[PDB]
Amino acid sequence: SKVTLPPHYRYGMSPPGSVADKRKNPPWIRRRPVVVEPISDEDWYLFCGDTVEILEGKDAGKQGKVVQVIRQRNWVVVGGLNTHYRYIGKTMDYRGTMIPSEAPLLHRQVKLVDPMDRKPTEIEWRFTEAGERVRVSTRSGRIIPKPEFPRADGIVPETWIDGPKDTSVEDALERTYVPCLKTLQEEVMEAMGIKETRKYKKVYWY
Amino acid sequence: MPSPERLDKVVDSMDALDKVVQEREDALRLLQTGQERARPGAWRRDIFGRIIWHKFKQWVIPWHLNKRYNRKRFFALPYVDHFLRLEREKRARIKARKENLERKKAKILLKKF
Amino acid sequence: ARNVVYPLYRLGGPQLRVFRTNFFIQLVRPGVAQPEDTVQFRIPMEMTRVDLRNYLEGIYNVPVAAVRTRVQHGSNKRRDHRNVRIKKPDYKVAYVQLAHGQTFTFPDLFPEKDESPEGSAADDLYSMLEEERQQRQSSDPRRGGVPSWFGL
Amino acid sequence: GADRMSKWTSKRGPRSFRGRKGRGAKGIGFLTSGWRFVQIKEMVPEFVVPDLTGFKLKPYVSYLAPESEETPLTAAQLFSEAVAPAIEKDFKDGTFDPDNLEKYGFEPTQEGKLFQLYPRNFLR
Amino acid sequence: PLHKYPVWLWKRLQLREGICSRLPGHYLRSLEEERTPTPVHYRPHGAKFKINPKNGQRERVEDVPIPIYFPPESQRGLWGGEGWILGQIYANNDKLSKRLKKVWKPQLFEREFYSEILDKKFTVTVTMRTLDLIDEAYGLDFYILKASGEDLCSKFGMDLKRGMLLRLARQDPQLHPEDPERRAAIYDKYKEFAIPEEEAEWVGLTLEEAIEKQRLLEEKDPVPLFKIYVAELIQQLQQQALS
Amino acid sequence: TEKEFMQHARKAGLVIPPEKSDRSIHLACTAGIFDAYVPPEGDARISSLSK
RNA sequence: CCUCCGCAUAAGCCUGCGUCAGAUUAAAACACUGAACUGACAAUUAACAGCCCAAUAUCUACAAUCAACCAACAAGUCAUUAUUACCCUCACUGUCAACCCAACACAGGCAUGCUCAUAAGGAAAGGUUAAAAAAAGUAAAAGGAACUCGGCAAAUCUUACCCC
RNA sequence: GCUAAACCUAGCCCCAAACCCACUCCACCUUACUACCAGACAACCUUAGCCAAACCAUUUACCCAAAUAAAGUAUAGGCGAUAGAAAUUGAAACCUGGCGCAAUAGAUAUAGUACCGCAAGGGAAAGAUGAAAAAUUAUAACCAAGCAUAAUAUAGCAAGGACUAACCCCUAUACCUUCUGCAUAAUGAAUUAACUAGAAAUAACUUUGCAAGGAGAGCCAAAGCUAAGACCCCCGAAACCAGACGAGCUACCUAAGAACAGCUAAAAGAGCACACCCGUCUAUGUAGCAAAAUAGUGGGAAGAUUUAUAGGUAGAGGCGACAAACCUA
Ligand SMILES: [Mg+2]
Ligand SMILES: [Mg+2]
Ligand SMILES: [Mg+2]
Ligand SMILES: [Mg+2]
Ligand SMILES: [Mg+2]
Ligand SMILES: [Mg+2]
Ligand SMILES: [Mg+2]
Ligand SMILES: [Mg+2]
Ligand SMILES: [Mg+2]
Ligand SMILES: [Mg+2]
Ligand SMILES: [Mg+2]
Ligand SMILES: [Mg+2]
Ligand SMILES: [Mg+2]
Ligand SMILES: [Mg+2]
Ligand SMILES: [Mg+2]
Ligand SMILES: [Mg+2]
Ligand SMILES: [Mg+2]
Ligand SMILES: [Mg+2]
Ligand SMILES: [Mg+2]
Ligand SMILES: [Mg+2]
Ligand SMILES: [Mg+2]
Ligand SMILES: [Mg+2]
Ligand SMILES: [Mg+2]
Ligand SMILES: [Mg+2]
Repeated sequence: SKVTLPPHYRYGMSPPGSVADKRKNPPWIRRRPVVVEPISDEDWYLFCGDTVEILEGKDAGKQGKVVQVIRQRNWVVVGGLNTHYRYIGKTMDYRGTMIPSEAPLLHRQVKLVDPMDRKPTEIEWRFTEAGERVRVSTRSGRIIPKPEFPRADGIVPETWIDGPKDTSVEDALERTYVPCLKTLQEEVMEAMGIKETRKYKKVYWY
Repeated sequence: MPSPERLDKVVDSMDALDKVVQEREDALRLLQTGQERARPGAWRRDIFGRIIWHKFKQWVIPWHLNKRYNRKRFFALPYVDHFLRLEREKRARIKARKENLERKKAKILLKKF
Repeated sequence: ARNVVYPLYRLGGPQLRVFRTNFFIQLVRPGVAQPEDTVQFRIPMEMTRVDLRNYLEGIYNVPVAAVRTRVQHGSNKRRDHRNVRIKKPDYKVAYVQLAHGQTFTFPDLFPEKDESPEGSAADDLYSMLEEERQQRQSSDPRRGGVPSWFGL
Repeated sequence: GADRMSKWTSKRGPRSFRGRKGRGAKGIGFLTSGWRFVQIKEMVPEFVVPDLTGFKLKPYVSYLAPESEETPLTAAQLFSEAVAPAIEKDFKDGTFDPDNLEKYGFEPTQEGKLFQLYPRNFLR
Repeated sequence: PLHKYPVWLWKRLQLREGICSRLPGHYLRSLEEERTPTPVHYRPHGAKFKINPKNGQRERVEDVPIPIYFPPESQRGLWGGEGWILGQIYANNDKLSKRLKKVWKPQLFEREFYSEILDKKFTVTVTMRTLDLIDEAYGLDFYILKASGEDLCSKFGMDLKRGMLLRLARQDPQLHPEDPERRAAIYDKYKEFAIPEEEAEWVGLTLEEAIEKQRLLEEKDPVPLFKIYVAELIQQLQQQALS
Repeated sequence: TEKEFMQHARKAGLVIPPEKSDRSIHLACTAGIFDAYVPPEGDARISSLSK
């Protein structure tokens, strides 16, 4: 759950909590770290779910969507575009089923595209005076909303069903606390009918 | 395990409940007595010359006649100043080397990018 | 409760009562042979016999007759990569017994592997893999080594 | 040589060391002159377990519960919520006296009642 | 790396920190004064320039002190400006022999005095120079009150000085009623000093004792926040009502 | 006098994408064919225009 | 076949030949798989020895050695009284092992009880031939220390003389 | 081509600036990592020593207040190897790097980890493909010391002259050094890769610049003054002091315990003899089982005997039934 990562750990697509990650770089090799661009959290404009465009590569000028983002090394993948070829099932007597695998790209090679004309355009962070903070274009002045992407919880609230050990909503938001000058221990003692006649004598503290 | 996240969920729920009840107890103590941290104590210097927070153990007999509490010394004595100075110099070297590392990293970032 | 300073009791003071306890018992299945009345638990290092009796008779309300506990010392021989011993966390197992002569066994939480729902992001890949395995494994030793793709 | 990196448990000393070490168990009594233990019933932690019959609250919350902002519960909020209305009520009429404040919950000392806050007489 | 302040300024830094900075100004000045004592074990030079023989050229001469040792018996009793000299002495007063070590010890005479300001007799192992200074100062109280802290070289002397200063400042009844003329004459005899009360309590105290006294004066149990809260509440309601 | 051999790897591709992850695989084909076409038996005999 | 051994107590790191998968590589002086291993499963529950004793004043010279004759000298290993107060009671440490100290799985060393050989426990030999040399064991036609500075392993069983 | 060779980053040293920090709950002075009970005694002290003067007994910068000239001047000094001021003009606040390096270098450090002793303490190598290891692909190979591919073929410090061809023909006594004389049978060496050993003043030499003046205050000068270049090794002992540690093996002492079959028992610091304490001799090995072993021939074995537990006596000393014996091989 909470494992301490090495100070110079290499992020290679696979999450740190996996068998392939422990097989790749086990805690014994301290290879050369890869210095990445020091990008802050407020300037990160591209998210996960919006459409992007590959600048250059084996298939430049093509569109696609992002399914996973990496903030440690600025690695982003495209939904089945700049991909190669490998094999999934591999044994000692038979192997096949060639399934393409995506390749990560950098932020300098990925530009956000506006859905109005489907053209590459640099997007800046212009703080709106209404209250929220969205993304505003530069040469076009257009606004690009945040793409709706499912959270990591793996469950949507539009069809959630309360189980046996799941409470409702009308009881969790019921105002039942009464502010007073009584401790919880004495309150739960006097509420159950527990009484006490003797007191506590004098004691020192040193 | 079928669902290991339920354990962590219950753990964080109980931790939040403990934090809430501790905050309530601290607020009530400040409204009544007005002193933070229900564990009493004072800043005392040990033999090693380290400024630590000594916690009271709550005894029965007082301290002016106890046999085991009187054997617990609380004075620096002029022979630990050199060790404290050496520890300060070591920590200063650590901080200077950390600052040098940060400056080298900044220079590498400005040179490559 | 554990990791909590207990108040010093004076001769004639009030009853020491705890509300929100900080104990976590674990019902572990016995490894060796045990009778039908002896139940094995696992209490933390800061728990005695009367405390376990009160914890079992206050919450679960289980009639406990006798409690016999002992300390278990974890292993300490496993070496890492830099030649260093790995210390395992210790625990204290219990051996409580029922009072009214009742019986208790340890059921299994596992023999129920009858699950086959709709799988699109997991079962589809396995179905494609098994279909490819069934369609590809068709070698012919009479060919010698020529590929079976050219229809000529 | 013997071990040094390992901690001092209760399986290292001879016959004269097994006993006074222990595993940090809380004592509930003392000894006498006949190798006996005098257990006091007022020293064992008594677990107070309330009834759970008519209690309609599950340990897990539903996902349909709306979220809200988080803020610490300081002493000023509790004061302004509890003592402020009573003080305003007794002052708006004409009977407030700054000499006595024991009728609002304030205690000048902690040696009067049982459950003291600063010395903490209760366990947990 | 290097340090910002020298090694002989850390005491001043700690005094200017926080807990040691709340001390009064007169006490800090008396502690940082540091004045050389009077020559005891060596005859000081007359003028700053001395004409040495063999050559008719003037040269500047200086009187250096003698590193003497102060045992706790000196701090307990009332000694003069002497003590233990841990020096070295040659054989037959010649440098072409053997350099031996010799430690001189002062003479101790267990006598008995009588202080007029305190009206109580004390048994002090007095020496000879102290008796000579007492006879020259015309009494013991004058010798205690006139000599500064760098002349007593003892804690009992500073304690007696502080006690006499407090007795002369507070105007507390020394003896007893039914005869105030004696107390009036005693107070009039010692009138050329009269150190105020706020400055006489910090005379002769060490650093640790001064820190302890400052902590005891600045103790103050934490006032409950309920009083401050109700005070702010009543102030706010008065401000919103009177307007 | 206390060294062993490292390099512990396997030559087999197991399952690891869908084991606790939020990124699926965007394929570009399928397994086999949808329905097997059945040519006529007299295809070689009637290889002309029509009949 | 040996038992000049073993079982317990005392001292000692505490999990160190139970199961499962790997046994492709890695430590067995070679193999099976396991006293020179990786991860998971849990052993040992006290009644055994400890964890000890409310004070004020006072009291305790005729040993042990079957202790009954006798006999001593190194003159000795064990005990209570009056008063005050105290009727809550069974908590804690370990119960595994083929194990310790000597760099080791070493022909070295370790305190007491038990049958002084038994109901404890183990194998001098991997196979092939009988080279020379060396070490450990039985005896030999005649002499029994005649070889060696000296009775130097050895078995018979051995008296007298001198110095210290 | 196997063994195996290179792939840069944790950062490492000193400057300028800045003064740098220490409780989330529990445990930490007794057997620290221990919740709970009745003598409160615990610091205030010339450091020494090595070396040098060819020994050494006086002496020998180290002393913690910013530069320099005075000045290494008066002075102190077995008046000698050396040490060394003062009086005096004076001393321009603020700026983020390496004509240093990249794992045998640079802190020892990924670390004060393993390991050694009861103890203080000593204390070492580590990590290399790649944009995509969620690309287990097919390549990039080629160089040192060791090997097969591909053993020897008579003769000779391994070498030279040579011819149509390796030998066959002739000549020829390895390397640095203390030494007159060394391959000598004197010293060192198995190779490869990394590392390791001439650092500097007064007085001298040469070349610019200025000049009876030179020189960025101070110093020199009857052709001088300033600046630059040029120059003087490494490793290897027994000894002494200061601050801390050891009687768990061994010497002695203290308190409570245990051990000794059987026979003759003359009453015994009696005898033979089990277990036990020590080891006079033979044989085996001296990189062995063992940095002190294996059987008997051995002495004692009711006491000047042995042993389990706990404490004390430590170097200008402890102890000693006196071996200069022992004080953790
Ligand atoms: Mg057992
Ligand atoms: Mg050995
Ligand atoms: Mg058997
Ligand atoms: Mg053989
Ligand atoms: Mg014969
Ligand atoms: Mg002969
Ligand atoms: Mg013989
Ligand atoms: Mg010399
Ligand atoms: Mg000057
Ligand atoms: Mg290094
Ligand atoms: Mg190193
Ligand atoms: Mg080669
Ligand atoms: Mg020839
Ligand atoms: Mg050479
Ligand atoms: Mg030589
Ligand atoms: Mg010669
Ligand atoms: Mg030679
Ligand atoms: Mg020679
Ligand atoms: Mg040689
Ligand atoms: Mg001893
Ligand atoms: Mg002896
Ligand atoms: Mg005898
Ligand atoms: Mg005998
Ligand atoms: Mg002799």
